[PDB]
Amino acid sequence: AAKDVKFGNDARVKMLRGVNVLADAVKVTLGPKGRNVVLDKSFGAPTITKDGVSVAREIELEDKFENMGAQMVKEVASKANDAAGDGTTTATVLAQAIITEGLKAVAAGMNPMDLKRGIDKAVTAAVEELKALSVPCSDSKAIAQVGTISANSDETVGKLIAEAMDKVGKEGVITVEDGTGLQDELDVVEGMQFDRGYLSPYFINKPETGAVELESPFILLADKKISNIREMLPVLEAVAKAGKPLLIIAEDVEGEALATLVVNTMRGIVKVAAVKAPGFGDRRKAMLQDIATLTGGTVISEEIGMELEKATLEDLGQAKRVVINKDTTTIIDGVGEEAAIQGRVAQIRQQIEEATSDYDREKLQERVAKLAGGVAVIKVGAATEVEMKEKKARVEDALHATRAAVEEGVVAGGGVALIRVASKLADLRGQNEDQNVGIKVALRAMEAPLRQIVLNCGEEPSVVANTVKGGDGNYGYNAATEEYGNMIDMGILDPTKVTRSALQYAASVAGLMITTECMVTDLP
Amino acid sequence: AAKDVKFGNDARVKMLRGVNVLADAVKVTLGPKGRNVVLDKSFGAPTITKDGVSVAREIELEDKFENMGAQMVKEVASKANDAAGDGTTTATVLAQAIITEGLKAVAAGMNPMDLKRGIDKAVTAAVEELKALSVPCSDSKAIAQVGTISANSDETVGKLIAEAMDKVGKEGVITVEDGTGLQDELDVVEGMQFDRGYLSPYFINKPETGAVELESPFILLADKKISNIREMLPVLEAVAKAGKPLLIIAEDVEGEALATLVVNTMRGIVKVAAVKAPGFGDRRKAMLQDIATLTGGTVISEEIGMELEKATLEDLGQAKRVVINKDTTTIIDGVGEEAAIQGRVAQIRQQIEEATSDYDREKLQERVAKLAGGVAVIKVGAATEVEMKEKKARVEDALHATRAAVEEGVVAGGGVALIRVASKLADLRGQNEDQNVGIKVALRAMEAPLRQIVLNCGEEPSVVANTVKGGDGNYGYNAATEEYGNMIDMGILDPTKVTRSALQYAASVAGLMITTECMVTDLP
Amino acid sequence: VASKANDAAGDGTTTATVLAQAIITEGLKAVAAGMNPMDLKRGIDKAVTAAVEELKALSVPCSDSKAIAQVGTIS
Amino acid sequence: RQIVLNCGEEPSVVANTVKGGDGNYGYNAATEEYGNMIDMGILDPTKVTRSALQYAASVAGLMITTECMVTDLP
Ligand SMILES: [Mg+2]
Repeated sequence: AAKDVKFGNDARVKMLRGVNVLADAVKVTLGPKGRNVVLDKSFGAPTITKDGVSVAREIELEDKFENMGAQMVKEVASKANDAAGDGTTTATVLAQAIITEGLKAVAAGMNPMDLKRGIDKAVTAAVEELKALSVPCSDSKAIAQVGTISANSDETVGKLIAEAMDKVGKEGVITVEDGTGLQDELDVVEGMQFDRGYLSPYFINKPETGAVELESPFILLADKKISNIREMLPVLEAVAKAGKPLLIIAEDVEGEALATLVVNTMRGIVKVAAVKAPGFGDRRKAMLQDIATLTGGTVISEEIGMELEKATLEDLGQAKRVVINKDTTTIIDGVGEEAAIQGRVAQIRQQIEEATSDYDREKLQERVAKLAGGVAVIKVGAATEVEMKEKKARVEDALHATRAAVEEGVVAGGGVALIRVASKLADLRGQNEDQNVGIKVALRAMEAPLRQIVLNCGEEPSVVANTVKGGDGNYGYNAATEEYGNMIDMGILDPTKVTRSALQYAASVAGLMITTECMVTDLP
Repeated sequence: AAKDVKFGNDARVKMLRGVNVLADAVKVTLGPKGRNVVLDKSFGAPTITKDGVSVAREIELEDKFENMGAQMVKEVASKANDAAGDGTTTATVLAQAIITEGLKAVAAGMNPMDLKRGIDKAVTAAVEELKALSVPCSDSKAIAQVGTISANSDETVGKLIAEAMDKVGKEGVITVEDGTGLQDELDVVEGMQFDRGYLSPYFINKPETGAVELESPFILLADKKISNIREMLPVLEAVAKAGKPLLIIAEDVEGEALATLVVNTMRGIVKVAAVKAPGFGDRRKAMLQDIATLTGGTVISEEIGMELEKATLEDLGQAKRVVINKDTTTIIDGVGEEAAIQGRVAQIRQQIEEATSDYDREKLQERVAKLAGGVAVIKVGAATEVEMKEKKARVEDALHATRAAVEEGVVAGGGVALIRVASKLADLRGQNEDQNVGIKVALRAMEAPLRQIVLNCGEEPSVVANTVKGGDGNYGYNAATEEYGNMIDMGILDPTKVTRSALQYAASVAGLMITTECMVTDLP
Repeated sequence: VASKANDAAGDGTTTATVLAQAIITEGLKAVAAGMNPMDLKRGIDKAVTAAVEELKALSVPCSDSKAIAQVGTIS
Repeated sequence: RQIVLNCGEEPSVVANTVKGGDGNYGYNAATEEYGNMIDMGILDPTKVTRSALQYAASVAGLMITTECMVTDLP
């Protein structure tokens, strides 16, 4: 495939437009008073939306290059959200702001390497400043606080989160299910969560969480790499007959059998999903054994001479629900009995006595944790189906912002925090007067979100911005009600994680681009 | 798929043309004196029609964008109809009226956010005003009144509706069947109706109601999610042999089995339809059981160990007719015996005594209602087949307007009611002089329909408009007979629901548009 | 405007321009709101005849050498 | 508002604080500080301030009452 190669300036100009199109389409939706974007949709009527993440997802441009620009900003703004629960649009908005001004600088004939340095300093410094502005959220009161605000003034959401954290801890694995009455319920139950994701996006059966949700599935617990679907066919037949879905948790599932199970749930013959096993090497086999104990399954270890050709249902583990992500598997209510589950904790307990190293310790206590610690399920109740799966949705929104608030606190939500931190470090210097521009570019980039919210509202940016800067702490402008005040008191807050992650992630891709010299791609 | 992105002004201009084309094709048919639109039809001779809903249906433009414009207005105007039984065209005609004027404003350099505010106030205000102009329709007299008017001066249609409501209540489920004599008949019969719709539009066998009509069908009452067509094949074989259609009322029917039954009624091998079960969670299983009792079917609950592989005809329920919509299922004359049906009411009756909550109460009485309350069937009689299925059509038209009148009353039909409410709130102000323009645009929009009817008739708008405005209450101009009078007395009325829905829905989409900043779509 | 400004006082031509660009912008915007432009004018004028009196009232004589130097300098 | 824009600060912030004062309070663009403009010796000759308003208005006025425009083919 012959390529089209672009250099230095051409490269960066293509890049820039690319990014502007992403940013102009996505940024107009930022406020509590964003504008609509109309997103055509093949058959039927277009979609009108104010949700940046929807707008983003659709942007792809004709000009490769331009496209590569826009795809790069998308990539990283999506990670911001990956790590924080939010900011995807903010990250994009800031990303433009740096790229634009930095990219002008390079083109004016200043030094890219220094502009990056400056920006990077300005970020480092403001991330600190954010830590300082940050108001902790630690007690049950504060937990319910950020939950209720994050779930839109609904006090009962705040409560339920507060209560869950209260039962399984601020770590504790907490999930949400569809509710069966009008009543909310909170139950702790045997289960577990581990940091492995689906092996193919095509397993997803609920694309709005971009996640897989299996009901009452059998669980295969194979300790080996699954390559051929041949090994599978006795188990997949017993499963298809019990009319239930199946989770594979093996070392891995590769090429053949993978692309097989994929096209097997594509046409919906047997719904299946597979994820790598937790951990690696020596502590893998122990950790797989744990999930066995949890779901009353049998581990199929090739190191004792058992093939998957010799496995009937009786071997498969079993749980009342399982939910997988991009990068998380969480098993809810495992049928494996307490006679066993406790007995295993008593085994692992003792392994901690015969620990002679510290790394061998935490690794055994993270295991005792996952296992005896449990998973807290919230059932969201409501009057009507619509209400319910809307409330359910907000419950997951808040749970997200709260887990976030716990870790790093909250700060002025309006754009405010970034406006603030930037007026604080407005002495900042570097050594090149090139790094100075770097720092300024970055600083003035940080106004972008506030200026944008205001703009969208149809008020004057410069004016609101200047008066937010005049103040201190979390004094800000609440675009929704047009009143200045203490943004936090007024219930307009972002987790610290999320404003930071936005900024860092914007800065990264902006540096990347200000230091790009070449761009390779396919021929038009 | 690379997109084509258009901003602010461009976007809006494209939208505007898009919406005009829809409106100018559609609006010439509005009056009792509309003009014809010719709608080409592939093989054979074209279609001449005066029916805005037909013209709309055909509108799709080449320029995406422009097309998006038209598609959005169609979307929303069709929901008006969805919620009221009429106004599809009016909603479009008002939609254009705001969009045109508000969109000129934005372009002139006034503030979108305020213009929307203004319009929305003017609407809010006139919706109230409408409630005031509204004359209730409550007693048997009034019911037959709006029925007869709505069925075109035919007093017998008014009667039959009046009589049905009179037997099963202004709520009670009332349907219409083809008549078998020259005589109309009214019968109440064991049956029921619940708020769930077809799972695929391809089930529709009578596209002019956009609805599915099955005759003497067996009913599968499965309590589970149906994924595989494997589970089905014994029951679909017994059903195909009895040469009768089949209704599935299971928790759901998914991907595989769904797209299967779909292509199974496409080539017409077995006519089938499936709809989700009523309600969710705990009260679902009870509610499914009720339909069982009603049709003497057996509920197949996986929670007792019964597969669909073990179900012969003897399990399927049975009713003399069933009709499904976009969003309604209604089961007419269930064979399930009165020994059982009454017994079930006596059971549920008692559950109300052992109610300790209010939500647990209404939920049990909505169940006693649906079941012992029954379904009232009108059979439309006539002399010839043509007459009959034309009369049958007007009977459903009136039934619609009546159900609607009941809920919110009737008002001056001629466009009048809007013309009136508008001349009432002609002081209205906002705060921006921008919002003022908003309110005016909106108000002056409200004349559109009257002006258009008059215009279609080939009389002078300005002049009839001015004289309708000079009057009060429901004095208006009856375009069909060119006489001013009391629109309601003269038999030219619109259910309150329908004039309001039309307005609100046109205002929504206009706001939406006046506040759209970006427009994404595929490349030409 | 710019030309006349200049035959009249040989200064302020940019301001003048700036003002007209401004009356016009705003005025046309109100013609699109559907005001009667002949009235827009009458108002603009009335506004102005008023503003001129106002100016003649703020004016204070410039008659020392210092002030004269300041107008020079600023010009 | 243009004086201020030409310095690359924000016209509506400057105009607002100027508007918030009295008599000859105004913004010294050169020194970027507020104060009394007479004392700072930032004097415009009245006859100019006045002619700029008069002439600008005189034509702008007519201009916004254009409804048709006649001219040559390109
Ligand atoms: Mg000068």
